[PDB]
Amino acid sequence: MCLKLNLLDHVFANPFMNAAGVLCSTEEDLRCMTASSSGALVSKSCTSAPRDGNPEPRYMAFPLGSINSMGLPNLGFDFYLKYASDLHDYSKKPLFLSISGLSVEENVAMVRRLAPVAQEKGVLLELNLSCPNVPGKPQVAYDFEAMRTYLQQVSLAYGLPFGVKMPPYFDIAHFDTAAAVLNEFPLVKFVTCVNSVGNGLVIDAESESVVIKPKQGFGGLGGKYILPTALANVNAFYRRCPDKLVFGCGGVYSGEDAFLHILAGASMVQVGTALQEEGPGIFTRLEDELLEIMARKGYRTLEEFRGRVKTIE
Amino acid sequence: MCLKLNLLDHVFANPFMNAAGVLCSTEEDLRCMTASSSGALVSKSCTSAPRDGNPEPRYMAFPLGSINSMGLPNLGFDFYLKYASDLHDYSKKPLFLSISGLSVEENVAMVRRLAPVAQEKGVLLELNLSCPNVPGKPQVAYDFEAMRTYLQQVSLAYGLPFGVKMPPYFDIAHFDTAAAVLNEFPLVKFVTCVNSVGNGLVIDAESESVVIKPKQGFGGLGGKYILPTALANVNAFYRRCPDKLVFGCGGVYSGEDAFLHILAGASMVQVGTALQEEGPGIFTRLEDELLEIMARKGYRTLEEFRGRVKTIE
Ligand SMILES: Cc1cc2nc3c(=O)[nH]c(=O)nc-3n(C[C@H](O)[C@H](O)[C@H](O)COP(=O)(O)O)c2cc1C
Ligand SMILES: Cc1cc2nc3c(=O)[nH]c(=O)nc-3n(C[C@H](O)[C@H](O)[C@H](O)COP(=O)(O)O)c2cc1C
Ligand SMILES: COC(=O)c1ccc(CCCCc2c(C(=O)O)[nH]c(=O)[nH]c2=O)cc1
Ligand SMILES: COC(=O)c1ccc(CCCCc2c(C(=O)O)[nH]c(=O)[nH]c2=O)cc1
Ligand SMILES: C[As](C)(=O)[O-]
Ligand SMILES: C[As](C)(=O)[O-]
Repeated sequence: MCLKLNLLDHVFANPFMNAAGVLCSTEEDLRCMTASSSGALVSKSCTSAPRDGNPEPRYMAFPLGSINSMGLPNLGFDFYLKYASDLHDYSKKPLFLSISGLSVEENVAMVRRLAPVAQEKGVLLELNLSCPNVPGKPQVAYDFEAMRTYLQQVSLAYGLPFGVKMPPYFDIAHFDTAAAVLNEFPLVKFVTCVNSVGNGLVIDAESESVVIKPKQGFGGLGGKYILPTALANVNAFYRRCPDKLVFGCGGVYSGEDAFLHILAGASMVQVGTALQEEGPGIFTRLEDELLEIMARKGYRTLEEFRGRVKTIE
Repeated sequence: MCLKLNLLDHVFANPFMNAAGVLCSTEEDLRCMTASSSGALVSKSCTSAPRDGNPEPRYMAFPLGSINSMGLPNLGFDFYLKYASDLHDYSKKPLFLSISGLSVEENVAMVRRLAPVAQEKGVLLELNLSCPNVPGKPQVAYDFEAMRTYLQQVSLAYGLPFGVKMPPYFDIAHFDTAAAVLNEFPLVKFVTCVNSVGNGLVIDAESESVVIKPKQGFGGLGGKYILPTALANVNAFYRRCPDKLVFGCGGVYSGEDAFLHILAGASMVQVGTALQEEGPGIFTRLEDELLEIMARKGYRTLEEFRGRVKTIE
């Protein structure tokens, strides 16, 4: 049994990939992800200029998950574009580039430059609809009229199929609104649910201290903490966006967790915290575990159960 | 060494109490909570009329926490008012009464009738704002205009100090806006952070099914999943509402978890999922555990560390 699959006019050996920001910032990291058994990779979200990001410590992990306030450290867009255009071996697996400009204009400028590389090489865009704190203003995907604007301007500037990285929502009216926004854009062909659960706070009892330096310890949560949140977002968007793909991200440590994401609707399954903690060897384990659950159940393909979570009545 | 607190013109033996909805629906439940070692109790959120709530199964628990869509089952306001007015033994501990009307008028009608019993008997109101208003709109506390309306109307109708049960927020701009709304209302004397993390989805891998019946499996999350979210919300409101008390709720299973809440700013500490799972014996364990951490650290009272979480630099 193999798990190869066909999305966005690309072929994938399996549905696994890193989550943006994990093992993907440097050329070393991208080559390591390309050498792994993952089905695809995605670059660190980028800005027009290089950034050092926030002061350390800015990531910590724990048995139930991680917290981070990285601050968008990256090598800058020119580097990731060069990686895409000149360095990546597309014979090995597909590449996604994540962009997270600090304004709409910065994102439009990056997308106009990516477009011909996308056409020439097939690199795929993941637009990160997360943002820095601006007092008096929520992140873009939490401001639905702002989100509609970004997406209008990117669609126009880019002109090619792309995807969007979403934060979690917690309210069914918000699912309805967000998905309606996304469905106004036919070039949005995948939706990645979810980014980290925003602005949690981990405290060390012995030291009586927060554990990350930025933002008085507040940071985004990943890992075990967030799996039901992630599943809920995957399935909410799966149900609301039938003409799009949904990529699942959040809380995947095992092939069973990936199974759950696929049952909820996921096409690709992205691995953040667990990959950060275990390293790239995780991909062979995930694939073996997923194939074992499939075999036990009699499933021969991912399509047999994608989106097929059962409700009661 | 001492767990006593004196706040809101009451004396509490210790900071622990049930979270609303857990072990508090029936007279039997309320008598059980009263007979426990908890420092206080709160009643099930009520409506004007009795409700059967949602179809079962509607609550499930797992190693990392719980999911529920109970649908507000309760015996109705008159019952809880009678319990406050005639049945509760206030010499044992303080009582809070939670109200969760399905419109602002229903809340007004309840608090006008509660007011005299509050004044005579000293029952304390906790107004649930994580609660539907118009379907297709967000819950009340995710709609800042609705929230302001609810608070203006309840403040006028009730005329006495009360508190509010808040959902978690995930964006700094929402912390800022929410707290600013609360700080418009001087009668809001305590803020309970947090209600369950909304619209999670737990899926059973073996059965391939969601585990609760209502809402196609979507429900609010409690327990280990939500502790860093809870701590963040306690701390954020602690910092932003210096003239109010913050009560902590979410992910408390141990004295250590409680100590973390208290470091974050909690006065009272509410126990939901863990109490549902363990039963009321949990309160003696929590008290002993908290006192053991205080002894190791040399703390003699709760005020010596409440709000004293350290940040880096
Ligand atoms: C250290 C770190 C850095 C991240 N950087 C980014 C980023 O650059 N872009 C992004 O879209 N998400 C970023 N994320 C979010 C992850 O892609 C992912 O959405 C989140 O961690 C949840 O998945 P998990 O439970 O597997 O960790 C980052 C996460 C971590 C832990
Ligand atoms: C079965 C159940 C019923 C609940 N009912 C209510 C309620 O009536 N009113 C309310 O404010 N919160 C209610 N909640 C939320 C809890 O009060 C609490 O905010 C949440 O469970 C998080 O705390 P925990 O992590 O200790 O479970 C309920 C939670 C559970 C599990
Ligand atoms: C808080 O300090 C800041 O300057 C700052 C904080 C956050 C940002 C935006 C981060 C977007 C990239 C990202 C990161 C990250 O780089 O911090 N972490 C995540 O969990 N998800 C993400 O999408 C930009 C600046
Ligand atoms: C989902 O179907 C319904 O009919 C319905 C669902 C929910 C409500 C509001 C519930 C408020 C009480 C409450 C409950 C609850 O009783 O379901 N559960 C929580 O975790 N926190 C709460 O604050 C009212 C009706
Ligand atoms: C593996 As690294 C510090 O470039 O994310
Ligand atoms: C997946 As079967 C063949 O057990 O319904």
